[PDB]
Amino acid sequence: MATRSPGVVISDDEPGYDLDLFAIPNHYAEDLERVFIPHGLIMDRTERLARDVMKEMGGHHIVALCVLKGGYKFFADLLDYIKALNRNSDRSIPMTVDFIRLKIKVIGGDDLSTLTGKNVLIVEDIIDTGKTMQTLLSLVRQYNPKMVKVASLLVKRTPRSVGYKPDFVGFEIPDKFVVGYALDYNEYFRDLNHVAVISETGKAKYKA
Amino acid sequence: SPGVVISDDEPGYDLDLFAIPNHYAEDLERVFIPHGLIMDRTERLARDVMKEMGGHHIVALCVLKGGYKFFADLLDYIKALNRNSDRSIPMTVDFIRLDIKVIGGDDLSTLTGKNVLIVEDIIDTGKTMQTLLSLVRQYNPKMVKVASLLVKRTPRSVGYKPDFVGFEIPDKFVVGYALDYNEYFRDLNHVAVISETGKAKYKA
Amino acid sequence: RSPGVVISDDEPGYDLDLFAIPNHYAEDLERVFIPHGLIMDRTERLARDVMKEMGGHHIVALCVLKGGYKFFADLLDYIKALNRNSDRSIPMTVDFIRLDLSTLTGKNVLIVEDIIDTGKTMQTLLSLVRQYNPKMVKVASLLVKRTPRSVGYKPDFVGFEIPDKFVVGYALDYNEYFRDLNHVAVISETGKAKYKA
Amino acid sequence: RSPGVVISDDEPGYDLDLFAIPNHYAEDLERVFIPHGLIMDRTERLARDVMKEMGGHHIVALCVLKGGYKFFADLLDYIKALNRNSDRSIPMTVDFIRLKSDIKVIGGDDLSTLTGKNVLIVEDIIDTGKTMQTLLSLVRQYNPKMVKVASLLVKRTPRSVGYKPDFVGFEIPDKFVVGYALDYNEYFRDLNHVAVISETGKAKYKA
Ligand SMILES: Nc1nc2c(ncn2[C@@H]2CN(C(=O)CCP(=O)(O)O)C[C@H]2OC[C@H](O)P(=O)(O)O)c(=O)[nH]1
Ligand SMILES: Nc1nc2c(ncn2[C@@H]2CN(C(=O)CCP(=O)(O)O)C[C@H]2OC[C@H](O)P(=O)(O)O)c(=O)[nH]1
Ligand SMILES: Nc1nc2c(ncn2[C@@H]2CN(C(=O)CCP(=O)(O)O)C[C@H]2OC[C@H](O)P(=O)(O)O)c(=O)[nH]1
Ligand SMILES: Nc1nc2c(ncn2[C@@H]2CN(C(=O)CCP(=O)(O)O)C[C@H]2OC[C@H](O)P(=O)(O)O)c(=O)[nH]1
Ligand SMILES: [Mg+2]
Ligand SMILES: [Mg+2]
Ligand SMILES: [Mg+2]
Ligand SMILES: [Mg+2]
Ligand SMILES: [Mg+2]
Ligand SMILES: [Mg+2]
Ligand SMILES: [Mg+2]
Ligand SMILES: [Mg+2]
Repeated sequence: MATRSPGVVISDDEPGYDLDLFAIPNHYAEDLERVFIPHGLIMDRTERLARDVMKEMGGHHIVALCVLKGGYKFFADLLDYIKALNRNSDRSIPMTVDFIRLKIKVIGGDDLSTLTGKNVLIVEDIIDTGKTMQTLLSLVRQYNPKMVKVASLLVKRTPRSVGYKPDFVGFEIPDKFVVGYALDYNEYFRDLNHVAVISETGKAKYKA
Repeated sequence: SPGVVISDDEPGYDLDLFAIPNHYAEDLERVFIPHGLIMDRTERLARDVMKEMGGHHIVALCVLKGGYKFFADLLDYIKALNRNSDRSIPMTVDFIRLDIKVIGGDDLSTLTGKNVLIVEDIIDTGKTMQTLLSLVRQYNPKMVKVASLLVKRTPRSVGYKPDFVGFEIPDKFVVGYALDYNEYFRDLNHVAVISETGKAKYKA
Repeated sequence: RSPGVVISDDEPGYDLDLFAIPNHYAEDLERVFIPHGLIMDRTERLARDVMKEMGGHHIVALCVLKGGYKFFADLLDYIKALNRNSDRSIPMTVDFIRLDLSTLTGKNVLIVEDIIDTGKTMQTLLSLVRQYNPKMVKVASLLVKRTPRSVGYKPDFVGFEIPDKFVVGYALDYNEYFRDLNHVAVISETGKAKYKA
Repeated sequence: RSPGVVISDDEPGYDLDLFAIPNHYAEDLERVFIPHGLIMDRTERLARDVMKEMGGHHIVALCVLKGGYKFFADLLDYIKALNRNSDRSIPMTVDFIRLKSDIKVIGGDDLSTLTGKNVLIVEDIIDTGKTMQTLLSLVRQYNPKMVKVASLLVKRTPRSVGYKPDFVGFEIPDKFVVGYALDYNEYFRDLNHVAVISETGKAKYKA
């Protein structure tokens, strides 16, 4: 089946789910408004992305690059599904991993010369304006990878977007601020499996 | 009304967004309830069940065949609670096929004095569970409760509602997650709607 | 053929305190014998062996209740995972039997059991199934005991070959208890007396 | 007080042919040493131990990259499962650091963020224990409320300076192991089991 896709499209008027339908951390009981993307649905979509990734990139050594901090959950789960494929199939390919954090200035990570001649998969939590990815791609290409692709859990529909589109997309979401599944608000809500929308009292509670 | 409400106009998801068995590729129309969503809802139901029933030995009764997946997953989440909490209760299990006649379980004297949890895939008219409940009460359980993954909004309902509900769904035929169409589609993780060519292929 | 993961007669098992155990069985178990996760790892490999050997024709998976139900559910979950992530897939239907089967005729029948001890139950079961004209019959058993009481029957797929010891857990019961336990374990003296029939 | 699951010096591990293994590592591994699922079962219990000791106050969970990233993700998943199914839970924030040779810390938030917090350092393996002593000495300059260390693996080795972590998955022989994000020259991180490398594998992937 097809490997390029705009992702699961979540509409502008998506109501999400009452928190009382799900198991939610107690300490965030009053801080969230709605569950927006259930953890399980993220897992289902990520399973299919892993297959799409192996189809496009499985022909040569893959370097999977995790963009910290918010990419870490998507990265771990995506790679677990890729590993499941590679131990149950006829063919497989080695995969190495690295981690970078952005200040854009690139923090941590291996020497980027280790990307040379490899199939590089950049893994991100969200594309909003896309400026971060564009600057990051422009960097990585200078090391002459055999290919560079971007997997992003979330892509926002926003008038501030520039036209950048990643190669693999989990969900295309409206222009709302979401948290959970490692996406934070002032470092909070990373310890939440679902993607959710913050309540005004949660926004006020954890404001810097 | 107390479960996850899926509306009549729910469009579901394109098959191409998910991992789908090849042999059902032409036979399904849409994914209706993704497997992971069933899991998330089932996690919360497990907790609801322990809260109401965990005071006394539980006998969990799986209604075959369609009940088997929900049953195994619900009980896994209940086990996960019980091995990570301060207190828990023994649970024993039995399996039946469907006085209403009950095929293949233990003597129903095993229910006497127990907290009995009946586990179904779906409630539609509600007659099956009404009839099964009428029989079960005669064995004097301590309590009897029903958990159903799905409940249909149907005008043919006799007004029976279960105690625990995963999803309230439209009056549409669904398959997947052990729900079949002529024994097919049980080997599918998601709840889905069958395509026209799918109906024709597997028609009995 | 694979004989399964061989568990030695002297296998010490694991201290219960190193694992998550349901509180209601804390005094009733002696040791963890096969951790639940190891069961999953082995079952994942068996699912692949099953699909390589049987995946050419429609499969009917037949669960032997009650004890086979956890192994059955997990094994079929791993086979479904294979079937939705490969080019090669085959329809599977399911049925249950407790110790009509028109569900079996002309299909590749996979019988799923918790444990083979003497093998007499399985030989009797196999004799019945053959009468429904299946295309193929194979048997997957989570556990096979090493025992001189055996009549020589060996399943096609085996998870673990274990000593002649009474085990519980992962749907293996003692007077219907311990089915609600993820690990395979050995029962304590307290447990044997408490749940004795 | 638990020394962890003790894996003895003579334990033979498991035939590779009994598990699902990526084919690109088929000749490169000798035996499966600790099956992925056993790691999961042990990690579940650790998460409960951690919540019992640390759950009274906001936890900052510190991942020591790269090798600790799998243990870290899984351990936090089990802690999240406790927190969404209990009445009692506490927030957790996270941070990631890399250590580079003594050692300096790379990446990370300002260590001031650790002041007054319950700090949980998550590591893949303790061998001599010098790395953890170093990281602890740094962390302790910022006066955390408490600091604890969870390590998946601890080696039995004469070279130990005597440091013992607070939570331990497995106590293993002095053998070089790979898998579950532990590497040999960056390979084998993409393997779910912990395994011992073959002589072939050592020669194939040698720097
Ligand atoms: N929790 C949340 N975070 C969001 C959201 N939209 C954007 N963002 C991002 C906020 N960001 C960060 O906090 C970066 C550091 P972190 O990964 O958490 O350690 C980056 C924003 O992501 C988009 C890219 O910057 P760009 O595409 O270049 O515009 C959102 O709806 N929820
Ligand atoms: N796959 C599907 N099955 C459905 C559907 N609605 C009803 N049913 C059920 C058809 N049924 C069976 O096939 C029973 C045997 P099985 O569980 O498959 O081994 C029973 C129906 O469930 C509802 C009860 O009968 P009742 O509440 O008394 O009306 C549906 O939308 N999809
Ligand atoms: N919990 C345990 N059960 C065991 C054990 N060894 C045998 N058995 C079996 C006892 N059995 C049952 O309880 C059958 C009913 P159930 O599946 O629990 O609904 C059958 C025994 O399995 C072996 C076959 O009989 P056979 O190969 O013909 O000798 C054991 O070490 N632990
Ligand atoms: N794959 C493996 N790695 C090992 C093993 N014993 C040690 N080590 C470690 C080698 N190390 C690294 O490769 C650090 C970089 P990374 O986390 O992989 O990005 C550090 C060693 O861990 C122990 C500490 O150094 P210390 O307690 O201070 O002696 C082993 O049996 N297998
Ligand atoms: Mg990001
Ligand atoms: Mg952020
Ligand atoms: Mg039913
Ligand atoms: Mg049916
Ligand atoms: Mg049996
Ligand atoms: Mg029995
Ligand atoms: Mg380390
Ligand atoms: Mg290393």
